[PDB]
Parts: sequence; structure tokens; C-alpha cells
Amino acid sequence: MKVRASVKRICDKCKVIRRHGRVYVICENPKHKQRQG
Amino acid sequence: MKGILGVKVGMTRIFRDDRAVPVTVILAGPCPVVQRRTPEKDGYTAVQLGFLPQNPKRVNRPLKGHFAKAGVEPVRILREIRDFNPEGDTVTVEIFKPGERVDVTGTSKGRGFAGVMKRWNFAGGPDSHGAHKIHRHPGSIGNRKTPGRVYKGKKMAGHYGAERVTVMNLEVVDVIPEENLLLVKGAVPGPNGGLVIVRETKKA
Amino acid sequence: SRIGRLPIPVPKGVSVEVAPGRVKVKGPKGELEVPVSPEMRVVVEEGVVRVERPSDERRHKSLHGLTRTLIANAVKGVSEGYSKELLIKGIGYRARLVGRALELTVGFSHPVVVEPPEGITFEVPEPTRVRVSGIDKQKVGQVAANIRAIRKPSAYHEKGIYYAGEPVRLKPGK
Amino acid sequence: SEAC
Amino acid sequence: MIQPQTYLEVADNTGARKIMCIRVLKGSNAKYATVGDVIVASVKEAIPRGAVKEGDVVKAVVVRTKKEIKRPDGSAIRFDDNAAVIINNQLEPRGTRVFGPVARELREKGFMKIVSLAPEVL
RNA sequence: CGCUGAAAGCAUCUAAGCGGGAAGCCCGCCCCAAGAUGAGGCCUCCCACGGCAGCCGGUAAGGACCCGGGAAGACCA
RNA sequence: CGAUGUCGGCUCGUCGCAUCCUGGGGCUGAAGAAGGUCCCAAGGGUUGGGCUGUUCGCCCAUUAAAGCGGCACGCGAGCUGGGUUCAGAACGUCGUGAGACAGUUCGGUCUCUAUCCGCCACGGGCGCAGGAGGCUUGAGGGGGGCUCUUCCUAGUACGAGA
RNA sequence: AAGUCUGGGCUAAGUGGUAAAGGAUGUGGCGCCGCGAAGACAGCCAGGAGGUGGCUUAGAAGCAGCCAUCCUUUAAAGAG
Ligand SMILES: [Mg+2]
Ligand SMILES: [Mg+2]
Ligand SMILES: [Mg+2]
Ligand SMILES: [Mg+2]
Ligand SMILES: [Mg+2]
Ligand SMILES: [Mg+2]
Ligand SMILES: [Mg+2]
Ligand SMILES: [Mg+2]
Ligand SMILES: [Mg+2]
Ligand SMILES: [Mg+2]
Ligand SMILES: [Mg+2]
Ligand SMILES: [Mg+2]
Ligand SMILES: [Mg+2]
Ligand SMILES: [Mg+2]
Ligand SMILES: [Mg+2]
Ligand SMILES: [Mg+2]
Ligand SMILES: [Mg+2]
Ligand SMILES: [Mg+2]
Ligand SMILES: [Mg+2]
Ligand SMILES: [Mg+2]
Ligand SMILES: [Mg+2]
Ligand SMILES: [Mg+2]
Ligand SMILES: [Mg+2]
Ligand SMILES: [Mg+2]
Ligand SMILES: [Mg+2]
Ligand SMILES: [Mg+2]
Ligand SMILES: [Mg+2]
Ligand SMILES: [Mg+2]
Ligand SMILES: [Mg+2]
Ligand SMILES: [Mg+2]
Ligand SMILES: [Mg+2]
Ligand SMILES: [Mg+2]
Ligand SMILES: [Mg+2]
Ligand SMILES: [Mg+2]
Ligand SMILES: [Mg+2]
Ligand SMILES: [Mg+2]
Ligand SMILES: [Mg+2]
Ligand SMILES: [Mg+2]
Ligand SMILES: [Mg+2]
Ligand SMILES: [Mg+2]
Ligand SMILES: [Mg+2]
Ligand SMILES: [Mg+2]
Ligand SMILES: [Mg+2]
Ligand SMILES: [Mg+2]
Ligand SMILES: [Mg+2]
Ligand SMILES: [Mg+2]
Ligand SMILES: [Mg+2]
Ligand SMILES: [Mg+2]
Ligand SMILES: [Mg+2]
Ligand SMILES: [Mg+2]
Ligand SMILES: [Mg+2]
Ligand SMILES: [Mg+2]
Ligand SMILES: [Mg+2]
Ligand SMILES: [Mg+2]
Ligand SMILES: [Mg+2]
Ligand SMILES: [Mg+2]
Ligand SMILES: [Mg+2]
Ligand SMILES: [Mg+2]
Ligand SMILES: [Mg+2]
Ligand SMILES: [Mg+2]
Ligand SMILES: [Mg+2]
Ligand SMILES: [Mg+2]
Ligand SMILES: [Mg+2]
Ligand SMILES: [Mg+2]
Ligand SMILES: [Mg+2]
Ligand SMILES: [Mg+2]
Ligand SMILES: [Mg+2]
Ligand SMILES: [Mg+2]
Ligand SMILES: [Mg+2]
Ligand SMILES: [Mg+2]
Ligand SMILES: [Mg+2]
Ligand SMILES: [Mg+2]
Ligand SMILES: [Mg+2]
Ligand SMILES: [Mg+2]
Ligand SMILES: [Mg+2]
Ligand SMILES: [Mg+2]
Ligand SMILES: [Mg+2]
Ligand SMILES: [Mg+2]
Ligand SMILES: [Mg+2]
Ligand SMILES: [Mg+2]
Ligand SMILES: [Mg+2]
Ligand SMILES: [Mg+2]
Ligand SMILES: [Mg+2]
Ligand SMILES: [Mg+2]
Ligand SMILES: [Mg+2]
Ligand SMILES: [Mg+2]
Ligand SMILES: [Mg+2]
Ligand SMILES: [Mg+2]
Ligand SMILES: [Mg+2]
Ligand SMILES: [Mg+2]
Ligand SMILES: [Mg+2]
Ligand SMILES: [Mg+2]
Ligand SMILES: [Mg+2]
Ligand SMILES: [Mg+2]
Ligand SMILES: [Mg+2]
Ligand SMILES: [Mg+2]
Ligand SMILES: [Mg+2]
Ligand SMILES: [Mg+2]
Ligand SMILES: [Mg+2]
Ligand SMILES: [Mg+2]
Ligand SMILES: [Mg+2]
Ligand SMILES: [Mg+2]
Ligand SMILES: [Mg+2]
Ligand SMILES: [Mg+2]
Ligand SMILES: [Mg+2]
Ligand SMILES: [Mg+2]
Ligand SMILES: [Mg+2]
Ligand SMILES: [Mg+2]
Ligand SMILES: [Mg+2]
Ligand SMILES: [Mg+2]
Ligand SMILES: [Mg+2]
Ligand SMILES: [Mg+2]
Ligand SMILES: [Mg+2]
Ligand SMILES: [Mg+2]
Ligand SMILES: [Mg+2]
Ligand SMILES: [Mg+2]
Ligand SMILES: [Mg+2]
Ligand SMILES: [Mg+2]
Ligand SMILES: [Mg+2]
Ligand SMILES: [Mg+2]
Ligand SMILES: [Mg+2]
Ligand SMILES: [Mg+2]
Ligand SMILES: [Mg+2]
Ligand SMILES: [Mg+2]
Ligand SMILES: [Mg+2]
Ligand SMILES: [Mg+2]
Ligand SMILES: [Mg+2]
Ligand SMILES: [Mg+2]
Ligand SMILES: [Mg+2]
Ligand SMILES: [Mg+2]
Ligand SMILES: [Zn+2]
Repeated sequence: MKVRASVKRICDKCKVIRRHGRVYVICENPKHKQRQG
Repeated sequence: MKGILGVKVGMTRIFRDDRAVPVTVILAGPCPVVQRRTPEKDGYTAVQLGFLPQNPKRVNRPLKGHFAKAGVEPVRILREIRDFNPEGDTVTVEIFKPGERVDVTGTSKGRGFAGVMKRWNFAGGPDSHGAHKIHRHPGSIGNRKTPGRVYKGKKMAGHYGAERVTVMNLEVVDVIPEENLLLVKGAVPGPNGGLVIVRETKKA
Repeated sequence: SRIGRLPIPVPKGVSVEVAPGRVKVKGPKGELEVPVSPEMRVVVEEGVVRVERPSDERRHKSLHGLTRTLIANAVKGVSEGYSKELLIKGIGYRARLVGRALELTVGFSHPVVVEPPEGITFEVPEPTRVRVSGIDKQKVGQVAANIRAIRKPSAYHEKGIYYAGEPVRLKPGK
Repeated sequence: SEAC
Repeated sequence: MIQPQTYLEVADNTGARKIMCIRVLKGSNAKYATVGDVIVASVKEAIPRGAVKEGDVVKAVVVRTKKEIKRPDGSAIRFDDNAAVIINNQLEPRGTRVFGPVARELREKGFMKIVSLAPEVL
């Protein structure tokens, strides 16, 4: 998991979701997992 | 959960399997039951125990009435063991077997007014190199204008010992029913002749 | 484009009753009960169940689709049933039943014995395949997930507990 | 004080 | 009861005659070493042309202590000096002989070679 | 990290619901504690005494005073 | 400025968390072991020594780790007095000189009695609707909270081997 | 002290009750293109071929470097 203030899609299989008040990026590539903060 | 009221006798070491075993000898029972605390009546579960017979010409009328509802002799001491409803009306050392672990509660020895070095293992001041009448002193007790005061529970000088102390998980080395004796490996709070309370252990 | 407007086929003979914020699904393999939002409407027709949403606000549209699938999953559960299969993989890895409990031999210093909850039946055809069987779809999936978790697929080798149909993806080592 |  | 600054005699033929403990290799902060414990030490006096020289930082295991060590049978034993045997990082003696009695505690602690070279185990 | 699952026919640990998860948080252990004035509860003892929620004297169950002491203690307790 | 004592040390703590170790995690250019990076986490822990007044820093031997900052650079009505910071003396330097120097060097008076708040302990008083002797419930507080090595599993999983 | 006063609307963050670049399928309201029953977008059922690959390189022949990424039977097929 990367943690930063600019969460962005990285590849076309990246998916921007929002759960429990936080913005996430989930994806088939584990390097692409993101959480804002 | 089970327990009994005792007298601390003294210390010795016996031999068990070519090892020296330090022990404290305790004259536990016999403790007759004097009253039973029930959830219907008092709100909890306990036994009030008696210990040591007393001169009936030394026990006033309020106490005599209490002993009469249970039909027992006058006893010197009355203590409760909580969450214990023994079957009989008398509790003796044979509720313990050798190998069981017990907790023991007594009143530690009283040091009177104790300095911070004896009370809290403080380091004092140096004994030379200029040290000026602070050899056993606590040092600083605070900061400056912030907070401008001294914390509650600050470790300082004052009375020490003669306080309730429980030591926990002592091995019962032997039981001698014929003498109401209970042997216990290690050290027990208080002085010889002090009252102690022996309970089955709570460490699992 | 709409889950919650898709009518729900009900097989013969499955019972469906409506209750305040509840529906009860009685079928051949037992009975479930699906708790539903009071904001939705469950209506019974001829061998058909439907769910109607009161407005087009986003909370009603989100409960609407949810609610339809909840009813449908329960009605399939009491008739056809649900199951999930697990393939164990490894040179020393196997498993067996012990009574109703499930004992795993999967590379630890000990075995792992899994007990089935109420509604879950275990079954081991071959020492390398395990099947979880019951009427509750979500429960069958939780039990299967737990079993898998005890020894997950390896990143580098093809040993561990795999879902049936789960791909084997691995990365190199040197 | 010797504030120098 | 050996601590840093403590001097120890050398109960072997390594060449060292006196060593000064500099560390108690037993944890983060053991105050004292006893029989069967290993120290780090500096060689303060040697005989010429020995396997060790003055100024060597070596390892050794304490084999005798003047503070008396107690025992589970209720007995105790006490020697006149504080003595150790120089070891390598495999706890094996780096000399070929062991002078004077050593305590039986060394056996339990796995220093069997020193124990057998010892002329008396007490 | 999940199960089930829409809004969004797919997907989604979440929007409805349900799991797993820290030497940390709550309780559990040891000690103080009803001046907890919200001053708690149980057992037992004494009791309607004499003179114009008050009053002043003699008593009750009990307590204190004094004294012999105490691994209790500065005095007090 | 009718005075808010000024470095460092010692003693005694307490707090923050941007975490040094220990616990839980995700990613890895993660085979295993061991690391790197980021997230959660402040309960506890975070050693002994050589040099210098030193803070800091380097070095020795360890360690699970040898964290960083705040509290009047925490704490001199608690201690020290090495430094700094009067009066003596000297060196280099500057000044014709008297003298001067966060330049150096050796030396140099640190005040028995706590009134109020606060803190550690211990009593006296009255209260708790009758007065008593016992035995208790626990609202609410406080204490505690660390961690390593070896062995078995098994020289197995993993790895060409180590 | 004086309205749990009246009406329309928004917010779900206790935001309100102290902060910026910048990041986001949070939410409500507008606008403008594109594509669509010449059946779209999603999913699914399908076919997904071949001359056959060349400097490359003991092979990179869709699936290591390159060279342009040439043709095709075709409803379409990328020498990927
Ligand atoms: Mg970026
Ligand atoms: Mg995805
Ligand atoms: Mg004695
Ligand atoms: Mg015996
Ligand atoms: Mg007592
Ligand atoms: Mg005492
Ligand atoms: Mg004592
Ligand atoms: Mg005393
Ligand atoms: Mg003192
Ligand atoms: Mg002490
Ligand atoms: Mg003490
Ligand atoms: Mg002491
Ligand atoms: Mg000291
Ligand atoms: Mg000291
Ligand atoms: Mg001292
Ligand atoms: Mg002195
Ligand atoms: Mg002085
Ligand atoms: Mg002085
Ligand atoms: Mg003084
Ligand atoms: Mg003195
Ligand atoms: Mg001040
Ligand atoms: Mg100050
Ligand atoms: Mg203040
Ligand atoms: Mg006392
Ligand atoms: Mg204590
Ligand atoms: Mg034990
Ligand atoms: Mg006692
Ligand atoms: Mg007594
Ligand atoms: Mg799970
Ligand atoms: Mg010799
Ligand atoms: Mg010798
Ligand atoms: Mg030599
Ligand atoms: Mg020399
Ligand atoms: Mg030399
Ligand atoms: Mg040797
Ligand atoms: Mg021998
Ligand atoms: Mg998934
Ligand atoms: Mg799912
Ligand atoms: Mg779906
Ligand atoms: Mg929810
Ligand atoms: Mg949960
Ligand atoms: Mg839990
Ligand atoms: Mg623990
Ligand atoms: Mg108490
Ligand atoms: Mg009271
Ligand atoms: Mg009480
Ligand atoms: Mg009142
Ligand atoms: Mg009141
Ligand atoms: Mg009241
Ligand atoms: Mg109150
Ligand atoms: Mg009361
Ligand atoms: Mg007294
Ligand atoms: Mg006296
Ligand atoms: Mg007096
Ligand atoms: Mg006195
Ligand atoms: Mg008096
Ligand atoms: Mg001033
Ligand atoms: Mg003045
Ligand atoms: Mg003034
Ligand atoms: Mg001043
Ligand atoms: Mg003044
Ligand atoms: Mg002043
Ligand atoms: Mg000191
Ligand atoms: Mg601090
Ligand atoms: Mg943090
Ligand atoms: Mg960790
Ligand atoms: Mg960690
Ligand atoms: Mg590797
Ligand atoms: Mg690893
Ligand atoms: Mg990591
Ligand atoms: Mg992270
Ligand atoms: Mg911490
Ligand atoms: Mg800390
Ligand atoms: Mg020296
Ligand atoms: Mg020093
Ligand atoms: Mg230094
Ligand atoms: Mg400083
Ligand atoms: Mg420096
Ligand atoms: Mg480590
Ligand atoms: Mg290290
Ligand atoms: Mg250090
Ligand atoms: Mg600091
Ligand atoms: Mg600090
Ligand atoms: Mg400040
Ligand atoms: Mg400053
Ligand atoms: Mg400054
Ligand atoms: Mg200071
Ligand atoms: Mg200061
Ligand atoms: Mg001073
Ligand atoms: Mg100072
Ligand atoms: Mg001060
Ligand atoms: Mg002052
Ligand atoms: Mg002061
Ligand atoms: Mg002051
Ligand atoms: Mg002081
Ligand atoms: Mg000076
Ligand atoms: Mg200097
Ligand atoms: Mg000159
Ligand atoms: Mg001039
Ligand atoms: Mg000139
Ligand atoms: Mg001149
Ligand atoms: Mg000068
Ligand atoms: Mg200066
Ligand atoms: Mg000057
Ligand atoms: Mg200079
Ligand atoms: Mg100078
Ligand atoms: Mg000079
Ligand atoms: Mg000077
Ligand atoms: Mg002098
Ligand atoms: Mg001086
Ligand atoms: Mg004086
Ligand atoms: Mg005063
Ligand atoms: Mg004073
Ligand atoms: Mg004041
Ligand atoms: Mg006061
Ligand atoms: Mg009082
Ligand atoms: Mg009362
Ligand atoms: Mg009363
Ligand atoms: Mg009473
Ligand atoms: Mg009650
Ligand atoms: Mg109590
Ligand atoms: Mg409490
Ligand atoms: Mg209070
Ligand atoms: Mg802990
Ligand atoms: Mg092995
Ligand atoms: Mg095995
Ligand atoms: Mg209103
Ligand atoms: Mg928020
Ligand atoms: Mg707020
Ligand atoms: Mg806010
Ligand atoms: Zn991606």
C-alpha cells in the first residue's frame, strides 16, 4: 500500500473506490494499491 | 475458590528429592463457619470464618448474639472468604493437598516514617565531591512555573509497611492434618504471630 | 441495467411470506429469512416475487437492487442449495474428515481441525478436494474463506489451499 | 546572580 | 561476582597470567558474572611467547570465584581466587591444560572439555 | 484482510447486513476506597427513663479516661 | 534592570510522537533466512565504559534497542561549581601609555528555621435521624504492563549450494 | 432575558466548532459534445485465422533487441 495525498489511477485496470470515508485505488497490480492520507 | 485463616509460625527448609526447600509454616485451621453471605440476603457469595478461641468473659453482648445464631464458641477473629460455600460447618487444612498453589495475604512489617531511599529505592546524593547535606535527599520534586506544582502520587517520604500485601502462587509443600499445619514454599508477608489468609491460587 | 426490477422466479414448491422488514423463504432443504428495508415493497405473485422501490433517490435505488438479490439467493438456497469446492495443492498436503469435523494436513507442525457451524456440511471426496455445503450463500462463503485462509496460495509455488477455478499466478525466484 |  | 574492572587469574596454559573483565556477556546489562558465565576481558599480564599477549581482547569462562556460589542441595562452595579459562567463539579451551579445581556448574553450562582437563571437579 | 452486496446487468470489504484482526483500549490481577454529603448493605446488642426535631439530669448497649506492653509508632493513631 | 540566578552535570520525574526496540500490517527489484520502504501503535523498554567543563560528537565492549524533542535550553529557597562571570598573576596579540581581548593559562565567599498554594504521610472535629459492636458492597481511583537465548517440531518447507 | 417561531432549499462531515497547493464514482443542481433501437454501454455465447514473421538471435517464430510494424481468405483477426 502506498499512502499519499495525490491518489491517482496508474493503469487501465486501476479502480478508484471510496470506503469508510477514505478514498482508495484498488487494482490487479499489487504495487498500485493506494490509500489517501 | 476456597480459603482459610492462618497464623504465621516461622521459616525452615526441608529436603525433597535431594533439594533444599525453604518453607513458611502456617497454622491454618480450624475455622468454623459463623455466617453465610447469600445473594438473597447480602448480594454476594462468601463465608465468614472464625479463628482462635476467645475468653467468653472478653466478648461483649453484640458479639455474643452473633455467635449464638451459629452456635459456636467465641473466636478471636472474624474474616470473610469470598465466593466460597463449603459443605460442612468447619474448614481445616485438608482443603489443600500438597502440590496445589496458594495465595497468602498478611500485614507486612512496618518501617514507620520511611525515607525515600528505603521507601522507593531512590539513589540519594553523592557522599563526597562537594555534596552538601543532601546525601539521602530526593533531589528535585518538579519543574518551574509550568505546571508550577507537584504531581499527585509523587514518590516522597512517609509511612511504609504495615500494609496489606498478598503474595501469589505459592506451592503447598506439605499438609499435616494432625497439627493444623500448612507448609508453603517461600516467603509470606508479616511477622511470626501475624494473621494470614490462605486462598487457592488465581494464576492459571 | 436493473437488478431490482428483474422478477424473481420461485420454483414449486417454495413458500414465500412477507413480514414487516422481513421475508421468510421455506423450501425443500430448509428455511432462511431475509431482512429487508421497510422502504422497499415485497409483493407475491404467481410463482414470482418482485420488489418495488418508492422513489428514485439514490438510497432507494441502492436498496432496491440489493433487496432483489437477497430474496433470490435465499430462494435458490432452500431449493437447489449452495456449495464451494477447494483444491489442496502441495507434495505433502492432504486432508480428511474426522466425524463431521474437517482435519487439514498442510505443512505445519500440527494438523488443523475445522468444525462445521450449524447449516454447514463438510465433505472430502479425495484427500485433495473439499466441499462446503449449505443453504445460506453468505455463510457457505465465509466458511470456505476461513478454510482457505489457513494456508493461502503461495506467491512462488503451487502449494496451499485454492478456490476451485482460482488461477495459479506465480512470480520467479532467482 | 552574577549576570554578566 | 565478577564485573567490569575485576581482575581474574588464568587457570590454563594459554600464556595469559591476569585478565581484566570488560564485559559480562549475559544479556543487555548483567551486573555480575559467576561460574559458567563468559566475559570479555583485556589481557593485563602475559608470559612471553604465549598464544595470547598483553593488550589482547579475548573471551574466557569463569571457573572459580571468591564469592561463594550456592546450590539446590543447600550447600555452597568458595575458592580463594577468581579464575577463568580462555575460550574461542565455540566455548572450547584455547589452551591444552587446565590448572586448579573448577566448579561442577561448568558441566551443566556445556564446558565439558575444560571439565575433563580439570584435575579436580568440586 | 475478508463474506455476502447494490447504486452502476460487470466490478466493488459498504451504501443494508456479517466476519477476522495489535506488546495498544475495556475488563480480568494486586492495593486504596461510602466525606460515593448520591455519606450504601448484612449480622448482632440496648430501648419506650425522670423534670417548663427543643430542654436538662440519672442510666442503657456500649465507649473513653488511667495503667502493663507491642516486629504498631515522631506526638496522635 | 526598588534583580524573572545564567552553561553543563547529579537527583527526580512527567509529557508529545515525526517510533530506536518489542507487538500488528500492506508493497517489495519479498525463494528461504535476513533486509529496504510505508501504514497502525506511546504499554513497557531504550546498558557499561575511554576523551573533553562540555552539550554534541568520536572511540571500546556489549545489546531486542542503544530513539528524537517539550516541560523557564524541566529541575541552584534540591545538591554541585568543572565552565562561564569582578577583584591576583602570566603568555600571544593590540595600544606611546593607562589598559584591552565569547583568545588561552593557574587561583578564586553559592544565604541553619517554609506563612499561603501544591505534594508525601498522620491525626482532631462534626456529619451520615435512635444510639451502639462487629462483618462487608465497590462508585471511583492507583500499581503493574519489558524482553532475550537455547531445544523440539526439522536439518524438514524453501534453495544449485551456502 | 426573549421563538424548541413561519416558509423554500442544502449538509451527514458533529462539517458547523480555525489552514494551502493538490487528489477523489461524496452529494445536490445546471450546461455541452459522442454513441445508441442504421439496437448502443456492461456481461455473456462466440469466431479469434493466416503467407509465418524478417536485421535480432544456438530459437525471440504475437508473446528478448528491432527495420518498416508488408500483405492478405475476410463479418473480423493485431505478421499482436
Ligand atoms: Mg505522484
Ligand atoms: Mg479490481
Ligand atoms: Mg527467627
Ligand atoms: Mg515431601
Ligand atoms: Mg489481616
Ligand atoms: Mg505489621
Ligand atoms: Mg521486611
Ligand atoms: Mg517501626
Ligand atoms: Mg532517603
Ligand atoms: Mg523499597
Ligand atoms: Mg521498599
Ligand atoms: Mg535502598
Ligand atoms: Mg547513586
Ligand atoms: Mg548516582
Ligand atoms: Mg549512595
Ligand atoms: Mg557523608
Ligand atoms: Mg560548598
Ligand atoms: Mg557548603
Ligand atoms: Mg544543604
Ligand atoms: Mg556532608
Ligand atoms: Mg521559579
Ligand atoms: Mg530554575
Ligand atoms: Mg499551574
Ligand atoms: Mg500505619
Ligand atoms: Mg505491596
Ligand atoms: Mg512457576
Ligand atoms: Mg501478617
Ligand atoms: Mg493480631
Ligand atoms: Mg477470513
Ligand atoms: Mg597460571
Ligand atoms: Mg592456577
Ligand atoms: Mg607472548
Ligand atoms: Mg603492556
Ligand atoms: Mg604494549
Ligand atoms: Mg584457555
Ligand atoms: Mg575429569
Ligand atoms: Mg476479492
Ligand atoms: Mg464479493
Ligand atoms: Mg454485482
Ligand atoms: Mg454498513
Ligand atoms: Mg468485525
Ligand atoms: Mg474480536
Ligand atoms: Mg506479554
Ligand atoms: Mg478494603
Ligand atoms: Mg458510611
Ligand atoms: Mg468500606
Ligand atoms: Mg447534603
Ligand atoms: Mg445529603
Ligand atoms: Mg442523604
Ligand atoms: Mg458527585
Ligand atoms: Mg452505614
Ligand atoms: Mg501512640
Ligand atoms: Mg509508647
Ligand atoms: Mg503527647
Ligand atoms: Mg508515644
Ligand atoms: Mg493522652
Ligand atoms: Mg533585569
Ligand atoms: Mg523589593
Ligand atoms: Mg520587588
Ligand atoms: Mg536576577
Ligand atoms: Mg530583590
Ligand atoms: Mg525575588
Ligand atoms: Mg553522579
Ligand atoms: Mg524528558
Ligand atoms: Mg504515527
Ligand atoms: Mg513488526
Ligand atoms: Mg515493529
Ligand atoms: Mg533470497
Ligand atoms: Mg523473510
Ligand atoms: Mg515490512
Ligand atoms: Mg503503507
Ligand atoms: Mg511506547
Ligand atoms: Mg518513550
Ligand atoms: Mg583512567
Ligand atoms: Mg567522562
Ligand atoms: Mg562527552
Ligand atoms: Mg545544552
Ligand atoms: Mg565537541
Ligand atoms: Mg534484530
Ligand atoms: Mg544494532
Ligand atoms: Mg553511552
Ligand atoms: Mg529533550
Ligand atoms: Mg528525551
Ligand atoms: Mg516552550
Ligand atoms: Mg532555546
Ligand atoms: Mg540558549
Ligand atoms: Mg537548566
Ligand atoms: Mg536549572
Ligand atoms: Mg546554589
Ligand atoms: Mg545548575
Ligand atoms: Mg528553583
Ligand atoms: Mg529559589
Ligand atoms: Mg526550590
Ligand atoms: Mg524559587
Ligand atoms: Mg532535595
Ligand atoms: Mg571556577
Ligand atoms: Mg575552556
Ligand atoms: Mg608579547
Ligand atoms: Mg594610541
Ligand atoms: Mg600602532
Ligand atoms: Mg608595544
Ligand atoms: Mg579575559
Ligand atoms: Mg568570554
Ligand atoms: Mg570578556
Ligand atoms: Mg576562538
Ligand atoms: Mg580562560
Ligand atoms: Mg596561557
Ligand atoms: Mg580561569
Ligand atoms: Mg589552591
Ligand atoms: Mg572553586
Ligand atoms: Mg548553615
Ligand atoms: Mg506551612
Ligand atoms: Mg528545608
Ligand atoms: Mg497562595
Ligand atoms: Mg496546607
Ligand atoms: Mg477523620
Ligand atoms: Mg448511615
Ligand atoms: Mg447510625
Ligand atoms: Mg460499627
Ligand atoms: Mg448493594
Ligand atoms: Mg471490599
Ligand atoms: Mg472500579
Ligand atoms: Mg471523588
Ligand atoms: Mg504489556
Ligand atoms: Mg533438525
Ligand atoms: Mg514437517
Ligand atoms: Mg421547528
Ligand atoms: Mg470526517
Ligand atoms: Mg464539532
Ligand atoms: Mg472539525
Ligand atoms: Zn493498476
